[PDB]
Amino acid sequence: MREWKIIDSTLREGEQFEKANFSTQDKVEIAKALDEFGIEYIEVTTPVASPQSRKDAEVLASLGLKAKVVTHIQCRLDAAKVAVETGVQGIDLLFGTGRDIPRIIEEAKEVIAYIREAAPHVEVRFSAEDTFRSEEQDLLAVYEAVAPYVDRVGLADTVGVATPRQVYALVREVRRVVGPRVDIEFHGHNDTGCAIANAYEAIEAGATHVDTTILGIGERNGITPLGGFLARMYTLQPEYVRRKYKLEMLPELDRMVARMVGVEIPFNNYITGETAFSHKAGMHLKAIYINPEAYEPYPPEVFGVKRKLIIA
Amino acid sequence: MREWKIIDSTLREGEQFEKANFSTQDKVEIAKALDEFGIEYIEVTTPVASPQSRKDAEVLASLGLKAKVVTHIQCRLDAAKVAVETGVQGIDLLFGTGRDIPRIIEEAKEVIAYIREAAPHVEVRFSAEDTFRSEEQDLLAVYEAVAPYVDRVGLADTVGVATPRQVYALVREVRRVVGPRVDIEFHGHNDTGCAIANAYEAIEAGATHVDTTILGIGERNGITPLGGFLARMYTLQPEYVRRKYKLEMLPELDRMVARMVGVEIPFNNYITGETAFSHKAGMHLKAIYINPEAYEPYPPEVFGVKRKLIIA
Ligand SMILES: O=C(O)CCC(=O)C(=O)O
Ligand SMILES: O=C(O)CCC(=O)C(=O)O
Ligand SMILES: [Cu+2]
Ligand SMILES: [Cu+2]
Repeated sequence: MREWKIIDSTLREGEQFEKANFSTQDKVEIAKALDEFGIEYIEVTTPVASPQSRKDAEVLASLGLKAKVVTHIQCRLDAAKVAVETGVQGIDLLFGTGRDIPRIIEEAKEVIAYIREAAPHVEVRFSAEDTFRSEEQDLLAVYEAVAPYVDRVGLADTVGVATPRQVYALVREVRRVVGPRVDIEFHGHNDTGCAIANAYEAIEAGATHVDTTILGIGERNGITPLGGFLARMYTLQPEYVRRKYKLEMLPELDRMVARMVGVEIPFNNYITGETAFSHKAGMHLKAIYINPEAYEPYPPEVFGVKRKLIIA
Repeated sequence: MREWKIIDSTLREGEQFEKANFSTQDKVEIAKALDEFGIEYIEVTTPVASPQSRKDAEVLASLGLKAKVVTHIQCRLDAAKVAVETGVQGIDLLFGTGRDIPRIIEEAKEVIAYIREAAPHVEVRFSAEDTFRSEEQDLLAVYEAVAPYVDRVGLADTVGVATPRQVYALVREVRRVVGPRVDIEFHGHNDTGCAIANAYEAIEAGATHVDTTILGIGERNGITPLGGFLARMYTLQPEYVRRKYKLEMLPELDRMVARMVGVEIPFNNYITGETAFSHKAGMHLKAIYINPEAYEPYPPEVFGVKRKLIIA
């Protein structure tokens, strides 16, 4: 342990997906299914975006889910006011990208102090945008000063270019300065194919929370996908992962979102793709007959799917 | 540098894709386009598989490509004989997965010695299957003893479960025992979402050759995809990558293979997916107007595609 939780962002980052147009009912359906699956947090679009985004946050936060519903806002006093009024259980602050550090620290602590005052039970996370490309002394100076006032700090690979040893190194340094009590969240884009690998390295370095979306939908090619992330963690912590989540629901989660946003599940999609458990080579087929574990990273039945043998 | 080459395996690993059924002409088309693109090696199915696979290897090796054509066989004398007779420029040996090490070394060196004798100009690579899960002392003992007799050794994450720091560590240890002259190849499956990240870590650790396939097609959910790998390497070595390959051909490569194997390019596919350069968030759109580099990991025009702004 290696203890960690997932923050699903399908109703925040996922809304930024090109073809996403979630009705209030779509969002409630998604949130209930995630809650059934056992997701620990559900993050939703800032209530400042539109009157409908506000309403959606208000409903989602009041559904009586076991998952904590949290909203994502700019690190500003005016947004924070709207946020607390929605009744969310958490607020995820993003400090957006030659300006002095004490001031940045002062600005952040002001917003955070407002929240503690207006709603002492709401969990507060603070992230700086584009965390891995920020100059590191100043980044750590800000995180060190803000951490005693927040429940969680986050790191965001905003443009999807962080590398895995880079993520590992910077998460370790953050954990050093913020200490053991403060949680650590990782959000990573998939532009260079490293979202799942980077989330895994973040956890190895001490991160406690990983952002995912169903099918990885999000801005551009999106972020760490739920299924791919669970495949990665299952092979390392099968007992933990199987206990935490209803893994056999993964195909229904992926189908639901694919249907709503108007895409096909990629042919090679982790676990649920057409091809994820297809075997063809003679020597592979030979071994799978004695033991399918021979060429399978995890059992298809765990995730509610089946293998295919191409003996043709 | 950070010098490296790509071994495309679309005509070997890619043939193991569930829906692959390449005619001889499909393979020639693919090989010529890869050669135009500037791929350094093209790996093809063992000639032992069928009379048609033999013929295909014979044709491909004789196309007069600038790329070296190499075939992939079991580490056996009988296969090696068929292999040399095809005229390929390289042979990629795979030693397939409580049996003693001197014997394994003897068996391998016998096959390798046959090749040197029968065809001294053919490049020989040796890999042990499932390299990252093999007990490491014995694995290094075999690689150390075989390396002086081969041009290249390879490591294969056969079941797609290696982790990035694991790949980095084992490539470094292999480089230690084989020395600087012997090349090092990485082949990684994508079952846990780490194929691109693991190939990148392999190169950082000293690997010189990475196996890819177009769209990552292959057994199960396949291997490191060409486009995703190039996106990852471009952000780190833009000058090198742009000089090495005709990057604007990537959409045609992905389209060609998707058409042949009967799949759609995934909606979120690296670079060439419907969604790879779609922007939606207001603050993102705001910044992209001043500078698209603000939320883009690489320029779409480099790879012959265009961005999308969802201002709606
Ligand atoms: O608040 C965060 O950590 C993530 C914000 C975001 O979507 C990004 O920077 O990519
Ligand atoms: O020869 C190799 O390195 C790769 C063989 C293969 O496809 C695998 O082990 O996954
Ligand atoms: Cu994001
Ligand atoms: Cu393979």
